[PDB]
Amino acid sequence: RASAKDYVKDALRRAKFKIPGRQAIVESRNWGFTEFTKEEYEDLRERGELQYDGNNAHRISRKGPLNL
Amino acid sequence: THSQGYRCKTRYCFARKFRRHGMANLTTYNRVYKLGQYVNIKVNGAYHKGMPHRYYNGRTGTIFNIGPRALGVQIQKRVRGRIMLKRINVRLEHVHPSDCRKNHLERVAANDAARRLAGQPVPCLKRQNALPRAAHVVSIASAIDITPLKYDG
Amino acid sequence: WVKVQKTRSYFKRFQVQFRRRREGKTDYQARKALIIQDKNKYATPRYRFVVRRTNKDIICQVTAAELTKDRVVCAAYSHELPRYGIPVGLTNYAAAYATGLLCGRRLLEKLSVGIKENALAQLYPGLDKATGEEYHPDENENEEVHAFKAFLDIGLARASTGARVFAAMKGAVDAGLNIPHSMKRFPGYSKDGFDSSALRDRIMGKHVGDYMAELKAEDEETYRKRFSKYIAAKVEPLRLEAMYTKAHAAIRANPQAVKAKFEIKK
Amino acid sequence: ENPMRRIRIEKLVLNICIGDALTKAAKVLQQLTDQEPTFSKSRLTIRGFGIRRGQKISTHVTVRGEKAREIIERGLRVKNFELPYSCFSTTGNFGFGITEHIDLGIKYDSMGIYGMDFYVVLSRPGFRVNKRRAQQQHVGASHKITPDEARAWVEREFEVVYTK
RNA sequence: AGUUCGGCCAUCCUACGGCGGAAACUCCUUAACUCGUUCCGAAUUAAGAAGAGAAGCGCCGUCAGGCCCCGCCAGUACUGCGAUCGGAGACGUCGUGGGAACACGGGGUGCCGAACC
RNA sequence: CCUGCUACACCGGACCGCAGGCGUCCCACGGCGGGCUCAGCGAGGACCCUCCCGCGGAGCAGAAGGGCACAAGCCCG
RNA sequence: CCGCCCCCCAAACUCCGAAGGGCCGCGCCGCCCCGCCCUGGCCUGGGCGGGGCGGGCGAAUGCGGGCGGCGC
Ligand SMILES: [K+]
Ligand SMILES: [K+]
Ligand SMILES: [K+]
Ligand SMILES: [Mg+2]
Repeated sequence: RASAKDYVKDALRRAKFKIPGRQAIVESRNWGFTEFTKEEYEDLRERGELQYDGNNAHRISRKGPLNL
Repeated sequence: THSQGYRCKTRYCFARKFRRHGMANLTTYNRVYKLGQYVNIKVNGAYHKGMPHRYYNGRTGTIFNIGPRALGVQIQKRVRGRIMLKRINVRLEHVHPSDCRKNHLERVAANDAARRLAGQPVPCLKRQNALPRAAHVVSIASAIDITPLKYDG
Repeated sequence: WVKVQKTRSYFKRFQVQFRRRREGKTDYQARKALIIQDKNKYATPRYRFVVRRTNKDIICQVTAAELTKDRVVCAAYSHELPRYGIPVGLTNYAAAYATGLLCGRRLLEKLSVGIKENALAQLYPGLDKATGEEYHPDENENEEVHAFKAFLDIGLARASTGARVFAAMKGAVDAGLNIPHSMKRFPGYSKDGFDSSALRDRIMGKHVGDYMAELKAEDEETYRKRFSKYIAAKVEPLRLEAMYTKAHAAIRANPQAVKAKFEIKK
Repeated sequence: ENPMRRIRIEKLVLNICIGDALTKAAKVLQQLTDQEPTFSKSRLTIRGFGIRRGQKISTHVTVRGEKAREIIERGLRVKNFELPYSCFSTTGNFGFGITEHIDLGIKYDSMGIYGMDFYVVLSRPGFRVNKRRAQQQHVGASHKITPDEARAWVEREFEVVYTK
């Protein structure tokens, strides 16, 4: 969340010194461990078309038996 | 290798194709074969009698004998500096009629046909390996303008 | 809760059987051993005697397998037998014998249209006055024109002793076709001699006429239920051998087929 | 309403599972149906159960006809025309079983007492399409017997009252 | 439109709802004879015509599962030939040829041949 | 001597390379014909029996790989 | 127990599948007849030959080819 955003790159720095070779620390455009970008994810939630699992988010079904 | 039995190294080539198990269809026995014909050898792994060795899978030969149940096929085989003419006896499930001369019979029929028609001058009937293109005009009224793009990472 | 057997993985790997095996209309093991032929006989036709029964009708056909279909050379259906004088009882033992006789005579007359010398209907004219004895046309052994040869394809029927499939084969032999067979699976055989009188009884429909005779004796109320169509054509149970004997003679004379022009509806 | 839709009694199977009692048991089924009964052999060995393998364990006979219906109105008369509501399978069949076999009729017990399963199968006209050798196909889903259809039929034919 | 015999063996299969039958196929009725069931006419063998469109079968349907075609994925992954290109290496680059798959989105859902009604 | 892999999609290809097997067993556990369908899930039934669906998830002497459903498996003559 | 998502894998896993390799073909054909003898119901086929006819040289590039004996 936002309350930890400051200190994650400090902990990733710690881990880098335990691993052989050269490593790179980066910040992603995705929303969490999901597959949409923040702007993409925001809008999909904005209109409704996005599914929810437990901690992962999917799209509208649009396939198979209509309801029953 | 260290072990070299008759069907060694056959785990994939003698296996059946996906959703193509079971008995062969009956065209395997209603085809007519003749002396001098060209055939392909393809081993069907469900028929174990008269089944040729793995070396002969995917070769093309010529019929020399027509027997009651099996055909005799001649295969040219390279051995260490010379070619050998080998003769084998193979049952019908492992032979298919070959089209290696199909293209040549179509052309021989087409040249005598186009000669009969004469177009009063006889056309050129030699095959032609693709030539360089001739001169022509093309419009550039609507032309698109592209350029390299910037790196995105 | 309960595992599901037909997942989408089950369908992906499923191989269907040949269409005529799914419909339960062909056995391909037996069909391979009928049409097979030595390869130094390159394209010579080979024939099958096909006998199929339904409810209400018995079919015979002569057929040759080709690459992409098979040709029917001749066929006779037992619903034609009303024209030769057999009104009721089609699909019984006698009606199967007569239909095979019709198909055999019709084929030989078809292959001897125009031929003057030693035509296939004069040579091998078959038999007369059915006896129910063993007979083999390929014993005559004309040196120069052999008998027509065919094989009995019975399909999915059981090959029991006294089935109607074998009766239809027997009438094809008695009209001059070389069909290889033994007398086993006929009525009147005991592994120590084959007695032909018992075979003439089914051929002449004698078991049918004795059933009506007794059935009328005790339960005449059922005799109306059991045999209503027999009693409306006014054929009484004592004249079947009268009625079958005339029918055979009227078959050999005119085997030729008269096409019933027909009109359909969707 | 439709004929060719009526339910009938397809068959009734009497099964006796337990040295020469099976011989005594077979005679009992023999003198209750007028049919030679059969004998089953043992699939495994269970030293806990006391049966070796490949050995005469049970006996049973199948009954088909108006005979089957009569024996299945004396078996219920034992149970006082009472049947569990949950005794009807997902496929239109119901069963039950007695403990003393002389409760259909008094017989000099010589041959000893036994206890049987009465398992009944029903069907409609048409079920032949799934048993014949040639052109064999599954019966349609609507033409099959739901368990609610099976209860309404036996209570009409018999007088069972379904203790719940 | 239908039945018997076939070719290729799912665009033809599986599941669930429907709609049809003049003819045809089917279900169906029977245990004298034929032959048959580790027991059972269930099957099968024989003999039949009172009843049926309830099934099978033919047809129609379903943001149906499968199967089949096309586009995208993507000149990306990988790779043949050539390099006194870079790098400690692991690996990558350039020149000249060849070129996927998964996923994703749209479409489709047996035809051909002999004989008979 | 044999199977799979090493082995780089024709064939061929090394090691005291990797995981293993063979010197037997069967007059039926063999030949042929006919019939039949297996493993099992689900749901029933006195203290094995029945139906339904079932691409083989069983079996086929013993290694491993391949093959097979009106059969190459099981039962009978 | 069951259903939907999901991180990460295989020299002795593969429903898909390259680059790359491998084997065969690229000149004599048509059309009618006639002769000889295992195969077919036949007036069927199949094989080996003869005649009469119409034709005709049907990718590129380079270039003469094949067989044996004796021996290190
Ligand atoms: K580090
Ligand atoms: K070699
Ligand atoms: K129907
Ligand atoms: Mg057979």
